[PDB]
Amino acid sequence: NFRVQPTESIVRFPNITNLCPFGEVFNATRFASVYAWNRKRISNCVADYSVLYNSASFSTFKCYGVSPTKLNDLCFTNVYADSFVIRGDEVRQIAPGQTGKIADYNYKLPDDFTGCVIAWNSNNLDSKVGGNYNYLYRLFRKSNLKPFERDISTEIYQAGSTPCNGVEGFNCYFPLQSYGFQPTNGVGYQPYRVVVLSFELLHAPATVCGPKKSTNLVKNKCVNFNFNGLTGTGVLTESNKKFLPFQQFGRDIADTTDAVRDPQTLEILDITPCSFG
Amino acid sequence: EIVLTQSPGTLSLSPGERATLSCRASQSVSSYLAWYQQKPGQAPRLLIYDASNRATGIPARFIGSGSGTDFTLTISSLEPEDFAVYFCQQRSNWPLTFGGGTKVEIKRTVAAPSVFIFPPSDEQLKSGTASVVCLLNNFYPREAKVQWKVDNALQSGNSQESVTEQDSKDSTYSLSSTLTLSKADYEKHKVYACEVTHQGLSSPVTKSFNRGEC
Amino acid sequence: EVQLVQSGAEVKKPGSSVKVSCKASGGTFSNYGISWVRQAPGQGLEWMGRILPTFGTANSAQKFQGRVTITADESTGTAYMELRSLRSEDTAVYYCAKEGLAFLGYGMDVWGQGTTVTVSSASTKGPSVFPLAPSSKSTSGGTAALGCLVKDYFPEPVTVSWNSGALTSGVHTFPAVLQSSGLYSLSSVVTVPSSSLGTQTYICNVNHKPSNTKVDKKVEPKSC
Repeated sequence: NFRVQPTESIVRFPNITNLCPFGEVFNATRFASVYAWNRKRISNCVADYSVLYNSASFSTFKCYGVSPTKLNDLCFTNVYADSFVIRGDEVRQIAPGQTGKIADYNYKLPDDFTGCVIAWNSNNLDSKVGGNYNYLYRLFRKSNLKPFERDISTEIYQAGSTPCNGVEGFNCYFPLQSYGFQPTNGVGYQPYRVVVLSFELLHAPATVCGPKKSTNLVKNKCVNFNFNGLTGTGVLTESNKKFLPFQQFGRDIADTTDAVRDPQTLEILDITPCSFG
Repeated sequence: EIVLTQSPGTLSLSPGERATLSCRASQSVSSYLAWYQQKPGQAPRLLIYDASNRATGIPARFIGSGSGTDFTLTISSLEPEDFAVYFCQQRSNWPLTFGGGTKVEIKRTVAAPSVFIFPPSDEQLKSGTASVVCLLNNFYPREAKVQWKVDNALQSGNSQESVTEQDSKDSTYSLSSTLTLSKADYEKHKVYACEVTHQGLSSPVTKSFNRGEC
Repeated sequence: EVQLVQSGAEVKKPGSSVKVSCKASGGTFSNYGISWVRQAPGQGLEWMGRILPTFGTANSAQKFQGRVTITADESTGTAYMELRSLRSEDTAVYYCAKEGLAFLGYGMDVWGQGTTVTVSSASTKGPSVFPLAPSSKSTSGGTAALGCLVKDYFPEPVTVSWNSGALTSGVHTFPAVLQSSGLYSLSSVVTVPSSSLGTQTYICNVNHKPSNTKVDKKVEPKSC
């Protein structure tokens, strides 16, 4: 019995589907103020975090819940993406268990945070001469924000115990404040666009996660195959057979797997066990 | 209502020295204090905000410090366009009150005021009002007293004073006082005079004229 | 760069109303925050109130409440500071300056230009130029001061020049002082060497614009 072992292993998966367009979240024309941030929700797609990591254009990519390199292996039910613009000296506040005026009651991250945060400097779009007054932030609030809560009300904050009646006055502050984004500003006062991905694992089946890595096929050699999960060994060769449109693999007499269709060319292959004995 | 008070009132120096202004707050503004500069016949412009942040375009010689109730604006090297009035505003809470001001002057050697007195003209005497003008010319410093003695009688409550700005060639001032009175009063008296008492004058100079005889 | 173009000078009467505008040059408003500051003649600065244009919030200081009303027109980018029951002590130069969204912090960085509001009960009267002859030719034998004295004109300003602008060395034009009657007055003297007296003739030409008066008073010695 010349029971040899396969030369190597080959994995083959279907073609890359919809590319899950993050491009409208990172290359958007205008972001939102930190007090009113976007929460675009992702769904069934193929998320490619690889380009995000090796982009060589971001300043902060500190990632908390999961390892950056395992992003393409773990698979999640749903993914969110928050987006806003803040100052340089304030990006340090976008982290679990942090305090300040823009992390405490502008954007609170939970302690058990599992997603992670991206931020890059853009002092060429959000900063114009004379000031860019399209970017506001709240600096007064009755109470602290609980994690992942949005507040956009603009009732005049009453600091004291006097009635205030909707106008500014003694101990009546306007809740919001503007960023004086001027080109001539040192780092730490310049705008910083921030995107916060928050992966969710809900009781529903996972629909959003990374692409599978296929490899080139080999014929008439003994290898270890993996076609959409089913694994084993055997020679792969063409066969004058047919499968129904919806059926991927067949099971022979004595109920064993005998032929599988590779999900790249829709071509039928027979898994003949490598000659033994 | 927070009351700000600046000190001193004039703070006159020389070009090239170092200035030090104070904006002693009444209450306790945390650190919100803005410094403005107003040149004569112009609008104020912001220099230092948040008590330490220099506004855009401001030269590096303007430095601010202080916190709580005592602040300070310091100019390291005075330049000819650094002589103006400086205001400080507390942006703590309603209402944003301002301060008094500090007219940063220019210092120079003490000068003696030239004195001229002009009797009323006969054209101006056609009506019932006669005005006598005593002119103080090219003196320094600003402080100078002018007092009238009509027939050696002290005149008060009827004269008005006007002083020019500091000259741009020799930093000397100029003063003019007017003796506003009726024709009947003018024709009832004989001798008019104005006296000038200045720091740079050894003795109070007094020039006089006799009514009609001129 | 933002600009704040403002209205022009407005002479009024006691008990009347004044409406100062502060149009934003560059289009419409944004999250600016605009405050109104006035400065009395020969005094400091005073803060009256502020408006939030886009968020629709505006009121004035407790001293000015019930009398001032700040409004805005976001379509035209123009803010108004209508002031009622004008009093004789309400004459000043009114400014408008953007100061950033919230009222604590940054400060007014871009100012307007000033809107002089003169409130009195007098009518546009021409100046009465009277000569200040070079009297008492005994001072120093080589120096002399002479000049005309503009009196009883309203309102400001009047511009005095000597020899049609050909003489400016040693020329002093004192600020106008408001008399009790309600009319202004200012002098204008020039220092002249005693040698030129009796050979050169000096003539001060006043130019009052409200009453378009052009007077030419030649100043001479004391009728010899």
